[PDB]
Amino acid sequence: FEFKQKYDYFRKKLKKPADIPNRFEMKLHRNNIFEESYRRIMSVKRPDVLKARLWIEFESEKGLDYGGVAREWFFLLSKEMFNPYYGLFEYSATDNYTLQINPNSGLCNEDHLSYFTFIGRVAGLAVFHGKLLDGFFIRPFYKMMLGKQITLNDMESVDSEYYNSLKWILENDPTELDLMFCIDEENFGQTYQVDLKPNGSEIMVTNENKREYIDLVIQWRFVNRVQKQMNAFLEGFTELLPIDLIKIFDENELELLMCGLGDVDVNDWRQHSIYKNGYCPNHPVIQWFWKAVLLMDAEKRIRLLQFVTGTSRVPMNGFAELYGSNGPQLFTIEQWGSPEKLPRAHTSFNRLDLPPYETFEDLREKLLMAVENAQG
Amino acid sequence: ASKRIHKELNDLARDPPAQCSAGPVGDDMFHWQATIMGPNDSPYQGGVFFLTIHFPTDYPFKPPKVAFTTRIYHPNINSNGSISLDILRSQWSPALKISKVLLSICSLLCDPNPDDPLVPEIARIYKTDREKYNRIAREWTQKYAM
Amino acid sequence: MQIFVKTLTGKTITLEVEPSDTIENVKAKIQDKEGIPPDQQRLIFAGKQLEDGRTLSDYNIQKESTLHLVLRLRGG
Repeated sequence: FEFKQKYDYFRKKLKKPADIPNRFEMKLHRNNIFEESYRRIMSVKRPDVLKARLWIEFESEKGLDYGGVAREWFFLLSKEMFNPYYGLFEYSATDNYTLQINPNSGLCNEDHLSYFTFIGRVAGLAVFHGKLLDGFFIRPFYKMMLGKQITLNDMESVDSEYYNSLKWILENDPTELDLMFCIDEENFGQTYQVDLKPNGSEIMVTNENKREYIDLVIQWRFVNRVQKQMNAFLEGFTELLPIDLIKIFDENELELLMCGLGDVDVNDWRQHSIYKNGYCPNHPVIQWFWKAVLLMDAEKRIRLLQFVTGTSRVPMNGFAELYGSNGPQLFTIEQWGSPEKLPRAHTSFNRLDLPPYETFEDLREKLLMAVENAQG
Repeated sequence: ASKRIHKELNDLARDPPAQCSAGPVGDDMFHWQATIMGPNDSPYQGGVFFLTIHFPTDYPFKPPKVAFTTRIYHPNINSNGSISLDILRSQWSPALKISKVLLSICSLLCDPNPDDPLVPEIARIYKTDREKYNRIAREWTQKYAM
Repeated sequence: MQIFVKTLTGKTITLEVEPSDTIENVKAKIQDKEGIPPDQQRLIFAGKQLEDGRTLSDYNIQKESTLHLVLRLRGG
């Protein structure tokens, strides 16, 4: 209810100006969508015109819809903007698939700022027209839009083990860990040390500055090296919508508002899964598993994925490109235990130890349980 | 990160961890290698296993990656040598010293954890047919650990 | 004596116990109302991990004490 309530009130406050075309004229080649889309959207001088209906046609797929090519144009341009290899955004981790601004975006695309506002122009444009962008960001991103402050707490969704280690520094004496006010970076197999503050390389994390240290570490991890960018993204995002008209939503709501839910494509999933120690594609238990998945709804599915892989998200190129601690690792299902035991998982190898269940509902009950009553 | 590693290194030099030695090879200070001797009167008796210890640039906020290079027949250690130890993932703490992670691995060798296994087939054996597990595990020590 | 065992879903399992019962048994009972083997259970009581080698009166778990059913499920 609460979310539904809010959304609607949100939709209405928005207003279509009266001195703009009936629709927005767009026709471009699917194989060069980014640059072309970029030039079009980024030339309009009456940014308001962009509030007109999406009228799109590609000189490739001459599908006479021109309504539905709007749902696609977003799903297609996203795969471009939020591609970890274009250089504008990257993955928070090798196995997290949640995007974040590349601090070194400037040293990749030479005038990247114009591009961020563009991604912003679009980004918001999609919210105005009730569409969704593809891919998700680390909480801090959303929090930056909302005008929230970033803190130690915010890096637990991004990197738990790091969070905890920092939180330890916070509740103990760190003099023995012999830390210095600096970090370590890598590029071309070379590890180079960077200072958090002037001469940090030479300063110890005592028990008097341990707070100020956890500050710089977080400041640097999610804020220092991207404010110019994150700001451009907003310049554009708000050329379509009033930034404060959105503060009514929260971190998770705003997320669901522009990046929807992450409903997992069940097919691409089943197809890129491997079975070990007994199980195989046509095995009885396996046959049920998937029929159990078929039944679950968006939430329960994403959870199931989170319980087994440790991330509720999925790579850009699907389940074929899944990663584990040590690299590429397809979803795995291995036979283990007696029917008594609940199913287990090792988020490091994206594996699921599934005890050989005797009946379908027998499996469904123990699975749906592990999934829900989980993450602790 | 740097100072943290050296210091911890000399701390091994001064009073080392019994049954296990570990230090960097080559110049790199982020890539060590360790040796652990099969706990006495365990099926790994007589053997000597080799391990790699890669320290991430996020140390010690993130745990070091530790793996067995020498084939070993155990319930929580697979063919790649991936070790299913808790203080290596969910339980790591910036305070922990290598000596203590190495020693923890010795522990796991003489007294497995067959209920939170990494290798299912082996777990069931060490649970139902113990002397089997011992016979097998011992033979692997002859082929790969010697 | 009556207590509560809250699962991570918001649900709760009210059971019937006596102050001398060993935590190892609070699970045997939750194991019939939920069917969850004890070795995959963890009852967290106000930030502390209650042992199966103790009793309800050792941690002052009294009438209406709300423990927590934590599923110990990710592997080793």
